[PDB]
Amino acid sequence: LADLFPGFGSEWINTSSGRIFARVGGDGPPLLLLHGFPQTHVMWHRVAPKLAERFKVIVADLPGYGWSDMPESDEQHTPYTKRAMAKQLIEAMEQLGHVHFALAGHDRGARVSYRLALDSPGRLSKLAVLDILPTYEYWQRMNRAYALKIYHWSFLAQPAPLPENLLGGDPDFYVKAKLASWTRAGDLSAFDPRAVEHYRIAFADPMRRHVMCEDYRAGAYADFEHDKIDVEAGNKIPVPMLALWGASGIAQSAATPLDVWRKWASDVQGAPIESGHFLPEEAPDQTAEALVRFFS
Amino acid sequence: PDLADLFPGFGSEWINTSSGRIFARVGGDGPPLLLLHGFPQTHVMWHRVAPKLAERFKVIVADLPGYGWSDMPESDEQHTPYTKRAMAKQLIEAMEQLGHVHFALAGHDRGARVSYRLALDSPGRLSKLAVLDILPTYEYWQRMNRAYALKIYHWSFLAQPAPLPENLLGGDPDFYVKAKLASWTRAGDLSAFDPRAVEHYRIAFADPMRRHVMCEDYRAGAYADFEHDKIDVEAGNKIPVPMLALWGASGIAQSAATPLDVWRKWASDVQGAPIESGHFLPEEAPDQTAEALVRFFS
Repeated sequence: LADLFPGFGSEWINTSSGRIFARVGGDGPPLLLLHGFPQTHVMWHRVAPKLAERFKVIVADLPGYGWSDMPESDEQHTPYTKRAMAKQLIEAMEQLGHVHFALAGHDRGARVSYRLALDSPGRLSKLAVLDILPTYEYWQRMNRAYALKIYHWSFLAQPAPLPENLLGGDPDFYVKAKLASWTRAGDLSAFDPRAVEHYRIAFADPMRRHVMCEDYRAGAYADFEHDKIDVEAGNKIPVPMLALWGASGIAQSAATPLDVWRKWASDVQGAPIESGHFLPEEAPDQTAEALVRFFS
Repeated sequence: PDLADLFPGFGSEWINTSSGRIFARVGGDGPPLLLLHGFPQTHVMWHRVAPKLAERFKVIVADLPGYGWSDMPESDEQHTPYTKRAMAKQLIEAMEQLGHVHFALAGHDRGARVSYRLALDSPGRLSKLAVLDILPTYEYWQRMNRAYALKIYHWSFLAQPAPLPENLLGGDPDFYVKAKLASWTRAGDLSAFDPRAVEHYRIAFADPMRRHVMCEDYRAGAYADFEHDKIDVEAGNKIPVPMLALWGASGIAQSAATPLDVWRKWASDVQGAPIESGHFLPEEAPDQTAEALVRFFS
């Protein structure tokens, strides 16, 4: 596996729920970057170098993802709920002396991110989410058209071991199908081939695949309920946040993203990017420029 | 293929139609009654209620087009041969080959979708209609919410463009077909099925060409079947044939809405009763299903 963060350090951060692997680089205000499915921290390898010019960039693998430890799940998928992942990452940042930091997330990491901002808003200076609406919003707009588009939200949430057994016949196919299908081009040309190998090797592990399904199971139940409580209470994110989405990504399909995020955040700024779902890889310059301008 | 004859005394017929052969087990005498199976099953799912029905009717237990031992017509981009409108036309053709232009019809799961679509497109072909543990395809997609998407996830999963579901089903087809059978029962396991019948479902599911047909069925159910259904809704077209709507107490139809009140918006003459069962009524509750079918059809 190639080193896609030249000049970055490598930290194994002990937490109560297991170690968090993270690439660390740059100097200045701390900036935590969180990846999503079916990816690892290396999806940031094209925009984290630019972020390292201005920030202490911490490129972390999600709990259970990449090289981070995999906490054993339970019937409620607790460790892979976004609320528990946020607590673990807060604990991880405390190990480095970061009790107040900027945070940008993509896909699952973005769901950890906005959940972090709702649960522990005092930990974030600024927040950025990439090509997501809140989990509640995806489920509340799960009509026929949307159910066909993000079928994997219902499929991967099926009880174990149904998705795990089906994924176990050809994991390379599914991980590359998911990467290709969500891009603007519809193939794998946007990604670095070395980055694809990072995602393919991580997806080759049956334990890692179970974790991702547990992530999606928590996304269909516990994550939805924690969100549902916040909507119906009217709890908004007070942290100033940036909402980035691809013009042909996932978030723009179900709704107009900025109007949705204005219901969830008292101070949200939104901008589209001509790209599919993988903004930091399909459009690295535009995403990096947007994150540098926001967090500065 | 060493399977089991679950229809003793029933003859076997390969009915030639324009789009390919329809396999059927034929038994009994009297008025013609066509029985249509669903997913992920074959005609043998009727093996516990077909004999009791054969006491009164010429029972025809047919594999759906592309299912079981019926031929698999070449599909197209629109999945035409596996839309319920084309399947009903092919079965109408098949029944004509036996001299049956007016017949009773009982369908379960996918076969029930062929059945009510048949009743909507050619009601003159049906004397009476029985649908088992389904609501119209349009109603499922209309009531699509978080709870339903997790419940009938395979409606979205199998409808994905090829070869995504085909390749995933190939990862463990034996587990999948058995998981579908077990998860939709009341018991939650395979104890409601005859093991010889499970062998029928597993062998058909072991063939990748058959699994591709099933995905074509579900692609049709997510697109053309929905569009065909939607037009009847917007035009207010109702099923005029006297129909019976049976559903399991723990089946798929009770999740979204109460099946009798839904089917009353699709049909002018409909009665219904819940059967203490999961989705597979004729195997989980054979005595209860056959009696209700016998009473309604006679």
